[PDB]
Amino acid sequence: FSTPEIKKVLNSDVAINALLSRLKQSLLTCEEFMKFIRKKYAFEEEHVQELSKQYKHFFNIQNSSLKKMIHEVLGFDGKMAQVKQSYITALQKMYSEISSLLLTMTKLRKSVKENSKRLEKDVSDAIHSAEKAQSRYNSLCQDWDKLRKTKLTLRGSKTTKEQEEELLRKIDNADLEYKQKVDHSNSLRNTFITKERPRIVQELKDLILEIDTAMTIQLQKYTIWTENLVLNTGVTISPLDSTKSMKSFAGSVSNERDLYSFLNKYNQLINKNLIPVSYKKHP
Amino acid sequence: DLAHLFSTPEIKKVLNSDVAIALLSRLKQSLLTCEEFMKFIRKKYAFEEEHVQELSKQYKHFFNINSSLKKMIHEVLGFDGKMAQVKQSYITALQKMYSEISSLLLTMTKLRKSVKENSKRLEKDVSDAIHSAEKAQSRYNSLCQDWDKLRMTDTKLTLRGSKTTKEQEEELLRKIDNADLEYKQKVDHSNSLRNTFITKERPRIVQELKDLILEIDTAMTIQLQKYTIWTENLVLNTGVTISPLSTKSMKSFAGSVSNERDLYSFLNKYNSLLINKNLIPVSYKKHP
Ligand SMILES: O=P(O)(O)O[C@H]1[C@H](OP(=O)(O)O)[C@@H](OP(=O)(O)O)[C@H](OP(=O)(O)O)[C@@H](OP(=O)(O)O)[C@H]1OP(=O)(O)O
Ligand SMILES: O=P(O)(O)O[C@H]1[C@H](OP(=O)(O)O)[C@@H](OP(=O)(O)O)[C@H](OP(=O)(O)O)[C@@H](OP(=O)(O)O)[C@H]1OP(=O)(O)O
Repeated sequence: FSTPEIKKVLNSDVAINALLSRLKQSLLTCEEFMKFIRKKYAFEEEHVQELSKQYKHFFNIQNSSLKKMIHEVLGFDGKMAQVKQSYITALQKMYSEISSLLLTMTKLRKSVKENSKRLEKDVSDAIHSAEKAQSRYNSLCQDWDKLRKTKLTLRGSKTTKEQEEELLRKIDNADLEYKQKVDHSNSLRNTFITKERPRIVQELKDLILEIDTAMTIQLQKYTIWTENLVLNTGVTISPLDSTKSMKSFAGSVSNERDLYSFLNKYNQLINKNLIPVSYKKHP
Repeated sequence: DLAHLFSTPEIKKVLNSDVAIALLSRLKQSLLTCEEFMKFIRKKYAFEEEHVQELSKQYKHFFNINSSLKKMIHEVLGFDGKMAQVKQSYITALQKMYSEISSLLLTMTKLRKSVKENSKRLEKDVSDAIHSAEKAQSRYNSLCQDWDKLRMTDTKLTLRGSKTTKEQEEELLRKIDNADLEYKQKVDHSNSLRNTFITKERPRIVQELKDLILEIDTAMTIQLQKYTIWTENLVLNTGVTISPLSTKSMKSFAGSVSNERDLYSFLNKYNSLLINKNLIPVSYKKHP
């Protein structure tokens, strides 16, 4: 946390590009997680839908124990589905949230990067202009230096004198623009290095940490949602109140009693021919 | 208490008319219960199969790869994988159950067919005997009618030899005696067959049908319980999958993340170093 090393590296040039790249990576993690969650909640939603639909067929009709018990365990199926529905709802909510996040953060990063590029460019090209002017100045001065040696004469005439004077004026002007452009460039540069740069990298750091922490929280949420789902279905099938368990329903059937019911019911008939033949004569 | 089927209404019900042999229908109903259940669990393991497939396929389809997060997400997706595995096991169990119930249904159907046909056949035999008796009766009564109509005639007719009323009388008397013996015989035959059917065979048939019904239904109930334990196993196993009996749980992964530390690593890692040629400052130095 703000070590001499970290503070040392944060002061260099590559920093501003580096943590931009980092932030980009973070954005990518976000988008990735979005996609995953979407696919997940999609097919899970599918699962729920069929789960809920399918059990409502079969034995849905309203007189026997077994059929009833089956009806009930299919009911359990339904309950499970409702739980999972709650879960997918949670997932959807999450997705929307992290989407909004990603949007905001991408936009923000774009802005910061633009600003950075602009400022840095301004400084750099200012320096460029300065060093150009420098080159000019040094060139003219180099010629004037070339003036002053294995040479002949020359007292010269009005022409050479005029050339000298003119060149001196030229060098004077070039010198002034040189100096002022240098001071300008250095001013801008130092203003950038001392104030703007650390502010930008500060902002980018803050952003990265923000989005990272948010997403990690989101991951933890996904986790607790999942284990919530699993646990609750787990306690849905086996509520710890045994009378509500699935095995509880499946346990109580008694077919013999239902058969006795069938027959004893049939008691409360049918001739079917097979009436015997009687023998009697008539003399 | 057992011997509920040994009660008065029950015994008189089964010992009653063909209404007993109701049991065929009931066995049919149980068979339809079987088939319906099959249909259901078929649909079930179908869409569960779909779910599992998509689970595994989708889980494996993303990261596959350096910060903490990437790792952690990779892990929780791994957990998704484990879940897919256990649910696959569950599906396998379901399919097995399907096969078993199917075989059961087959057996029971074949048996029902056989028994029913047998019953029908024996009943038919009885009915045929009765019919024969009725025929003999008709013949006898007819010939008696002929006699009683004949003795209203006062004269001789020529046929075999020739004449007469008296001889015709005696002849017809002989005929009717024969027809009468036939009658009595076939009556006794009929009634004997009937009694033997009612007292011996029919009970055995009823017994068999009842036994079959209880067999299939009990079997299907234990099957239901099997399905229940299968589901319990599934959910319990996914449960213990995502939270093992450890430091390698899901909450453990999701909980433990670097963020600040590995960012410090990321920065301190940059330490030769790229310095910008565009931002080299410029100095002003004059010239003599
Ligand atoms: O077209 P490319 O050669 O593949 O380069 C692009 C481009 O970067 P440059 O402008 O420096 O060439 C994008 O910049 P923009 O068009 O959006 O202004 C930049 O996007 P970011 O500035 O938002 O980072 C993107 O990077 P990324 O793929 O992380 O989005 C990067 O692609 P490369 O990193 O593969 O070079
Ligand atoms: O009890 P099952 O062994 O399954 O046989 C029944 C029975 O036929 P049988 O009396 O010849 O044994 C039905 O007859 P009823 O009880 O209605 O008098 C008949 O119904 P239909 O006479 O109306 O055709 C039905 O046939 P289906 O399933 O087409 O309705 C047929 O079942 P099977 O064709 O499977 O033998």
